[PDB]
Amino acid sequence: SVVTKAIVSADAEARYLSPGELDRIRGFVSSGERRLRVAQTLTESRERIIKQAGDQLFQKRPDLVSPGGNAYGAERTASCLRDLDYYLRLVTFGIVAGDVTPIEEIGVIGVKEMYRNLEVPLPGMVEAVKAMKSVATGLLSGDDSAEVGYYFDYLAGALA
Amino acid sequence: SVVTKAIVSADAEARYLSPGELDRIRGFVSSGERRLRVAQTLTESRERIIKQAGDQLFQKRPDLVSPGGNAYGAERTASCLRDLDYYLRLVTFGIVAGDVTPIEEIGVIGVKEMYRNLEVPLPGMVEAVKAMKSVATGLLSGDDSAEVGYYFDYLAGALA
Amino acid sequence: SVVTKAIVSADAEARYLSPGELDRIRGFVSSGERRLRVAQTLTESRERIIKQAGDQLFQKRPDLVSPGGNAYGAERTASCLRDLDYYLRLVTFGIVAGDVTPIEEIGVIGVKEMYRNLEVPLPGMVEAVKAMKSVATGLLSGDDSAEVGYYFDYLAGALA
Amino acid sequence: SVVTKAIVSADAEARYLSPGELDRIRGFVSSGERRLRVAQTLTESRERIIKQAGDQLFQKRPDLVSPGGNAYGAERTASCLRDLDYYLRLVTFGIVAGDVTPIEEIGVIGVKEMYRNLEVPLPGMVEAVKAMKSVATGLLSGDDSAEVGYYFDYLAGALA
Amino acid sequence: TRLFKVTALIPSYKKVRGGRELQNTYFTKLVEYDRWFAEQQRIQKQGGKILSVKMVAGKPGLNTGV
Amino acid sequence: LASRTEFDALIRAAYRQVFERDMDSYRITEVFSVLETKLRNREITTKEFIQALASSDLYRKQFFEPYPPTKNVELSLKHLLGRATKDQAELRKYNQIIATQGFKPFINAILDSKEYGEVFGDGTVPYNRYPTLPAANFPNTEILYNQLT
Amino acid sequence: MQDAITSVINTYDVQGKYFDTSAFDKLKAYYATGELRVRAAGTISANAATIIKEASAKLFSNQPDLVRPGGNAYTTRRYAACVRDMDYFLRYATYAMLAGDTSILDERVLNGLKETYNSLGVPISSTVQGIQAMKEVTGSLVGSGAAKEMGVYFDYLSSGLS
Amino acid sequence: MQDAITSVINTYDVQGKYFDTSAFDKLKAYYATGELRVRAAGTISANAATIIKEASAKLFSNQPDLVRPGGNAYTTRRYAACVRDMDYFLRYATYAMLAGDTSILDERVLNGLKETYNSLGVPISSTVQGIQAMKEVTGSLVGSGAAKEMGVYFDYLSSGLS
Amino acid sequence: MQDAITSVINTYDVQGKYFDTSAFDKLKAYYATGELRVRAAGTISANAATIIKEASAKLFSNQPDLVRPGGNAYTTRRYAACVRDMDYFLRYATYAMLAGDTSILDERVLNGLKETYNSLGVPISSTVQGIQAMKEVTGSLVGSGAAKEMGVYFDYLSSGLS
Amino acid sequence: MQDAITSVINTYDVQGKYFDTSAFDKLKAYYATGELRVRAAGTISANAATIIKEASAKLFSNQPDLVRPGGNAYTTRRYAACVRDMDYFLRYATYAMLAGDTSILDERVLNGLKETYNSLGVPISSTVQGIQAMKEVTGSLVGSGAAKEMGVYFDYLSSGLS
Ligand SMILES: CCC1=C(C)/C(=C/C2=NC(=C\c3[nH]c(/C=C4\NC(=O)[C@H](C)[C@H]4CC)c(C)c3CCC(=O)O)/C(CCC(=O)O)=C2C)NC1=O
Ligand SMILES: CCC1=C(C)/C(=C/C2=NC(=C\c3[nH]c(/C=C4\NC(=O)[C@H](C)[C@H]4CC)c(C)c3CCC(=O)O)/C(CCC(=O)O)=C2C)NC1=O
Ligand SMILES: CCC1=C(C)/C(=C/C2=NC(=C\c3[nH]c(/C=C4\NC(=O)[C@H](C)[C@H]4CC)c(C)c3CCC(=O)O)/C(CCC(=O)O)=C2C)NC1=O
Ligand SMILES: CCC1=C(C)/C(=C/C2=NC(=C\c3[nH]c(/C=C4\NC(=O)[C@H](C)[C@H]4CC)c(C)c3CCC(=O)O)/C(CCC(=O)O)=C2C)NC1=O
Ligand SMILES: CCC1=C(C)/C(=C/C2=NC(=C\c3[nH]c(/C=C4\NC(=O)[C@H](C)[C@H]4CC)c(C)c3CCC(=O)O)/C(CCC(=O)O)=C2C)NC1=O
Ligand SMILES: CCC1=C(C)/C(=C/C2=NC(=C\c3[nH]c(/C=C4\NC(=O)[C@H](C)[C@H]4CC)c(C)c3CCC(=O)O)/C(CCC(=O)O)=C2C)NC1=O
Ligand SMILES: CCC1=C(C)/C(=C/C2=NC(=C\c3[nH]c(/C=C4\NC(=O)[C@H](C)[C@H]4CC)c(C)c3CCC(=O)O)/C(CCC(=O)O)=C2C)NC1=O
Ligand SMILES: CCC1=C(C)/C(=C/C2=NC(=C\c3[nH]c(/C=C4\NC(=O)[C@H](C)[C@H]4CC)c(C)c3CCC(=O)O)/C(CCC(=O)O)=C2C)NC1=O
Ligand SMILES: CCC1=C(C)/C(=C/C2=NC(=C\c3[nH]c(/C=C4\NC(=O)[C@H](C)[C@H]4CC)c(C)c3CCC(=O)O)/C(CCC(=O)O)=C2C)NC1=O
Repeated sequence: SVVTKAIVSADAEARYLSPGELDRIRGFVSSGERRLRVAQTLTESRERIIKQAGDQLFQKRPDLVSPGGNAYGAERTASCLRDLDYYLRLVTFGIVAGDVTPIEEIGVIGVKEMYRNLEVPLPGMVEAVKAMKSVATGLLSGDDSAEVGYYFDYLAGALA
Repeated sequence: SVVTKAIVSADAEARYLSPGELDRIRGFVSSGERRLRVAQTLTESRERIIKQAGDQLFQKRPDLVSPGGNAYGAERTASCLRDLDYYLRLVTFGIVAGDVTPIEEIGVIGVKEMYRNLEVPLPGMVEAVKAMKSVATGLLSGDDSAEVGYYFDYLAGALA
Repeated sequence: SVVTKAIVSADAEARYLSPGELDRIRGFVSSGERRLRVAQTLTESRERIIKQAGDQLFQKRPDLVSPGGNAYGAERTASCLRDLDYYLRLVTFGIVAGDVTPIEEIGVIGVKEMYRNLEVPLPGMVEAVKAMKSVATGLLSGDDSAEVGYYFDYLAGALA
Repeated sequence: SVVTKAIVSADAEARYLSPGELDRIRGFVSSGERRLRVAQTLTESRERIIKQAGDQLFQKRPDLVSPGGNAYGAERTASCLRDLDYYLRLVTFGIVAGDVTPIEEIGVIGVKEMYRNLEVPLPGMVEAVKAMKSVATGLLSGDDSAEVGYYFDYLAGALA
Repeated sequence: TRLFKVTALIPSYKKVRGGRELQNTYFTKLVEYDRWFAEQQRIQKQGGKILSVKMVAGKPGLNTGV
Repeated sequence: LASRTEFDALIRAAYRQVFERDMDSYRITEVFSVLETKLRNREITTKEFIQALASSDLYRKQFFEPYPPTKNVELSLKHLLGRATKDQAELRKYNQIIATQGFKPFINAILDSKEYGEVFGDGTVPYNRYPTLPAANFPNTEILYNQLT
Repeated sequence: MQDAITSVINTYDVQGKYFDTSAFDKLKAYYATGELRVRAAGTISANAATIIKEASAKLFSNQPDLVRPGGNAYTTRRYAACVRDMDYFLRYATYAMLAGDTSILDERVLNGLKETYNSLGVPISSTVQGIQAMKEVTGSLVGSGAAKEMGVYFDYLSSGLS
Repeated sequence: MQDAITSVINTYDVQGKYFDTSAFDKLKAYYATGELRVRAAGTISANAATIIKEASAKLFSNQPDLVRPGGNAYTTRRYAACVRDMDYFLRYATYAMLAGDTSILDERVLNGLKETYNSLGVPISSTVQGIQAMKEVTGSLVGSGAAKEMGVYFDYLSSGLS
Repeated sequence: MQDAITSVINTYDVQGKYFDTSAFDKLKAYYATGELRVRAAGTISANAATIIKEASAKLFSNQPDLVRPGGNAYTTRRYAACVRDMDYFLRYATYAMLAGDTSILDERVLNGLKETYNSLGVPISSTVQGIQAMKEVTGSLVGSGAAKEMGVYFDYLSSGLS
Repeated sequence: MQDAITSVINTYDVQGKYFDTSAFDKLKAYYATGELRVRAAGTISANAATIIKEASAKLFSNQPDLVRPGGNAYTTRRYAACVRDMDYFLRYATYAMLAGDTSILDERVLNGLKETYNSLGVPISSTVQGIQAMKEVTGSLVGSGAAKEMGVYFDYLSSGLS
């Protein structure tokens, strides 16, 4: 999290946290309530978000659900929407954490090797994450939408 | 500053700035006018603070102005207040920057061996900066005085 | 000890001691009785050396026992004289050792951090050891005064 | 020499020489004169040393100057005795220096590779140095013989 | 400041090495500013000759940003 | 331009020596892309490549953050000098550096030591040294190097 | 290391569960104590040298044998080592307080510390007493509100040694 | 490296003066543009891969000989080095735009880049055209004001290379 | 490490005492024996290669299987390591005799030696008989008093290994 | 590096001649000065801190612009670098005085110092003034002959930096 990153950066220098790091932690904890409200909003509408994002992704990329596509069939489509659900949960974790760390350790480190082991096209993942970003940012106000879009953009860049 | 520290952090691992780094940059730029008017207030009132802090110093520790003291005499006392003026200017730079980085780079890195080369006792420097902190936070409002206080406490901790 | 230094230097090079180092050991072992005489002479004048050195130090630096000084008061002056007595014992140890090693691992490694934690001024320590030098070399013949002043100068440079 | 080794050892830790190290240098410069007389005696009698050492070597090892040997021939025997002259000069250098450092850094590093390129048998060199030591110690007194034979033994061990 | 570009020769005196070592004899290297005192001290200790060093990255006399 | 494959082999050996294994999942190649570019162009030597890997944030997360300073000293000595912590003096020296200046001065103190210059110089990636001296260096080093990550 | 927020995140990630009401409650609790933790950390940063001064003075006053000849803290080197250990303890307890989690304590301080002290002959009881002295001084400086929280991490460290 | 704030601090510290009215004006000018820079940087980071995609496509369409045999970008290795160089230019132009200052550009991109490219045989004019393609794509992406901001640093890179 | 002089110094430093008549007596005893110690060290150093010659010859005569194929001293490399270890023991025993104390033995030879050899299948008993072979050879060269002196440190190594 | 004895050894080795009368006279001359050099080295070691103290005070008194804003020695960092350089100059001149030869100054001081200062923009004339200041300060403490001997190496350093 923000606090953890400040602590490790201070410990790397064998010092106490600087005035800037303390201001960073104060800003993070002061805005914790709106972060929790955003995470609650995303959690409440996770099913709607996943269905709409899956529809958008399969409309923009019909080849995935066509025969020979990596997501062809009921079980593969279920696995696809399951991965989208995984990443939505990770984005909520990132919102509450204030940084993309939990996203990174849970679903970014090793992701290329995993989806390579799964014949999963990374451009498909990028398109799916962009679709889920648009659907999610639709359900939030602009000030919160920009913040959540930054986590989604980090996820898309990591999959790119 | 905040921007330089975030950029060097992101360049260390060859990436773009993370959402947390962009958030801290936004927090820094949003608070720019407040810290800048704080720098105002500390800047027009340099002389009052310097002389009051010198008075409080000499009152708390009289050995420095006593025989055998480092500030004995008129010229050494003038240089003593000159050093206080230096450090108040460094505090203003740190306030505008949002970090203490100018404070290290100009007056903290190497300060130990410099003052040791000058026969200047570091406890006296800590007393000086605490006197300056008290006088300066006297002139500021509570929120502004607090954030100026953190920079002054950092200066005191780095000095000794 | 001289023998210890010779053995350590030989061990760093993974060799036996050269005839030069063996000659050095023979010289030290031949000077041992004179070293013991000097150590006994200093040890017998323990209290006189400490008292006179404290007197000269406090007259040369009145601010140390002046209010606001680290040695202000009876018990802090007693601790000051105890520190001087420690270093006198260390100097006798160094005399019998034929080098400044025991002085170093007992009283020079970490003395900076120790006296910083004790807010004891290091310069005042330097005038204290110089006063000890004067007093102790005053009771010895010029030849023995030379080696004793050598150890006192090592101590003064190590504290400075 | 010993002074150079001490200076390098101190520069390793970036410090001035210890009182014991200065005492070591004092002992070295005290023995310098006797070392100078010993090297004077060796350099005066270099011709007889070379003649006797070469004769003793060739009688002990006739195959060197016998047909098929490396030292057979007038010019090759001259080269052999010239090598003996080099090593005697190096021994004198080492004696004045008080250490085997000049001996090694002119005639020990790469000596095996050089004599391998020259078909020169190493046991022949060892026997030459041994006979040369015998002659040199014969010409010198009892006290000088020990340290003079020290460098010859070092050289023989280097060739062996 | 923050970067020096160092060209130094480091001769060999202790031994003649079986490997080529003409990696390590004559070289030009980029060394960061706070590194250079110790680095130059090292090349001086193994007897090397410093042929040149240049400013490359930063500007001399900067008070911050170093 | 030439001997590209050998040089990439050297780069990956350096990764395996500093981080004890391949770090492809951590996208180590793109993290150190500029560093690899400089080392290809011969602007920097192998020692500075090692210094940049051992002072990296990835190295700090792998081997500095998870462990106490004593284990930090012995791990970084294994990775950068090829041996376990040698004696009490070395432990004191690196403990004091870690306590007062932190992680990066500790790494540079290891890498700027005379021992690294004598053993590895500026061109060879560090390796297990199987040290015969001093006492207990060999078994401690073997215990460290017989351990998987 | 791990803090309270990352602890909740890990707990819910292992279950593969989105955040429920209890998770949000714990997150609100940490966000509510955050400003107090930040003030305490800033105060300790300001007065760390004084804290170590007074804590060491108190410990060596209660146990004068430690700094007199024959004590484990008698020499300049061992006195500096003692003060360095106490500086460790203060800084890492401050980190653990700012994190709201004792994980950093286990993974940077306590692992192997007993073995190190037993190898060196360092008295464990006196180190624990020094940690109590740091606890008292720090609690006095940070105030009643943060003293209870800070004592939790100091007590964790003391129980880890003892 | 220097941002705008550090540049002002350095000027007024080399002159040993407190901030006058002009320095405060420059600081306000930087702070006012901060949110614009943050939004543009986030947009560029979101679309960095796409920007490099299209910029390399335009570069190799206008100059197809670069990737055909005999071109400097003809190999998987050399094409990879070309697109990686473009990645470097985009990332550091983003750094420079966010700092508001060009010291990072010449400090960590441009020192020896002309010499290195001349030694390698990299065509300077082709790299300049690629940077201009990056400029056009990024400008059409971010927005007019952010387009001008990024154009300043892209032009700095182009002028430094040529 | 530690020698006799440093041993007296440390004993009186742990007590916080200036030197007494007993301390001066011990120091005079060491200074009395210094010349004999130097002579023994010099004659050992001059003849170290010979001592190793004979000691290894006796050990491999009494225990042929060590140098027969499959023995722990069967290869040029392992035989070289064997004689190198014997030279190590001789050099450090000379160091200890010159110092007048066995602390260097524990610190720089015996520490980890038993488990070093056990992790290598080096026969510890055979190493002990090699050490007695060195003892017997050295005693005949150094003379009776220096023989009894060197025997103390050789037996110290033998007992620490056993 | 090389000392006076090693310098004679090299000058006779490169010409391949045995030590003649002149070489022995030079060696006797060096041995005669040994006690004086050792006393001077001990005195400088005792007072090195003070020499740097008051020499830097004189240098910055004669050139106050060096330590005022805009000067090369204006910061705690750059003042620290300046006094570190003066301390290294004093210690290395002391080494050279002990050795009796200026080879250590060439190998370990002047080796790259001129052009390192040129790159850093360090003012050479002020460095020369600082070296001269250390020269008078050391002379006052070491007396006549030792002051002449130190002045030789100080002037060598001044010429090398110039
Ligand atoms: C911007 C960074 C910076 C700093 C801080 C700085 C300090 C500084 N103070 C100096 C002198 C001095 N400074 C002092 C101040 C001391 N008097 C009392 O003891 C106090 C404890 C203490 C001040 C609060 C005194 C007394 C002198 C005169 C020393 C002498 O002449 O012996 C000097 C030597 C040149 C001069 O006389 O002006 C410097 C360089 N220089 C820098 O470039
Ligand atoms: C054997 C190595 C060794 C040394 C040297 C040593 C010094 C030492 N001096 C101390 C106190 C002290 N030491 C001094 C002496 C200083 N005050 C004056 O200004 C002088 C400049 C200077 C002496 C010449 C004073 C005044 C105190 C009392 C400090 C206090 O009560 O807070 C203490 C704190 C514990 C105690 O008083 O028992 C130590 C450990 N300890 C060691 O184990
Ligand atoms: C100062 C350091 C130094 C040394 C030591 C040295 C040795 C040396 N001896 C040489 C020739 C020689 N040296 C010898 C000597 C050997 N013959 C017998 O076997 C003896 C065992 C042994 C001498 C004791 C001989 C026979 C040659 C002639 C080789 C030939 O021409 O084929 C040569 C070839 C160059 C020449 O002949 O002028 C060198 C370089 N050079 C140096 O710069
Ligand atoms: C792998 C490709 C490669 C080569 C070939 C090479 C040559 C080379 N020879 C060297 C040493 C040397 N080489 C020579 C030989 C020369 N002087 C004599 O007059 C001869 C005429 C001539 C040989 C034919 C000498 C005398 C030295 C020692 C120089 C010194 O350090 O004083 C050195 C300095 C490094 C060292 O001392 O080991 C190099 C770099 N370097 C390389 O990286
Ligand atoms: C961050 C986790 C961590 C800690 C805390 C840590 C402590 C630590 N303490 C040490 C020594 C020491 N520690 C102490 C402190 C104790 N003895 C005094 O009497 C006190 C009662 C008490 C302190 C309150 C002393 C005296 C030594 C020196 C022991 C010796 O050298 O013999 C050492 C050996 C290295 C050295 O001496 O510099 C370590 C590694 N190591 C770690 O990795
Ligand atoms: C000699 C080493 C070398 C190689 C191999 C190489 C490959 C290469 N293929 C390219 C385009 C392409 N390559 C392909 C081929 C793919 N399309 C389908 O997915 C298939 C799976 C697959 C073919 C089997 C396509 C379709 C393009 C056009 C891309 C575009 O126009 O957007 C390009 C971009 C410029 C161009 O069109 O020439 C390169 C550089 N370049 C080299 O210097
Ligand atoms: C972050 C700062 C930085 C930059 C900018 C940088 C550029 C850079 N590009 C290089 C290679 C290269 N760069 C290019 C790209 C060029 N050739 C194509 O034709 C294009 C026209 C053009 C790109 C738009 C190519 C093809 C190479 C390979 C050269 C070769 O191996 O022959 C190299 C040599 C080392 C290597 O091959 O990895 C450097 C140093 N390095 C840095 O550390
Ligand atoms: C498989 C690798 C290996 C080798 C090669 C090896 C050699 C070896 N030769 C030995 C003895 C010996 N070796 C020789 C051979 C020499 N006599 C003449 O001078 C010749 C120049 C030369 C042989 C052509 C002799 C005569 C001895 C008896 C030495 C003695 O008893 O004093 C010994 C001592 C133990 C024993 O006698 O059984 C070893 C270890 N050991 C190994 O583990
Ligand atoms: C072991 C021999 C040796 C020496 C002495 C040496 C000097 C040296 N001085 C340096 C910087 C410096 N040196 C000085 C000193 C100058 N400024 C003042 O005006 C004075 C006139 C003058 C000194 C009397 C200053 C101020 C700097 C910092 C310059 C900067 O960073 O802008 C640096 C750059 C690295 C660093 O700052 O840590 C070196 C290497 N290098 C060596 O290898």
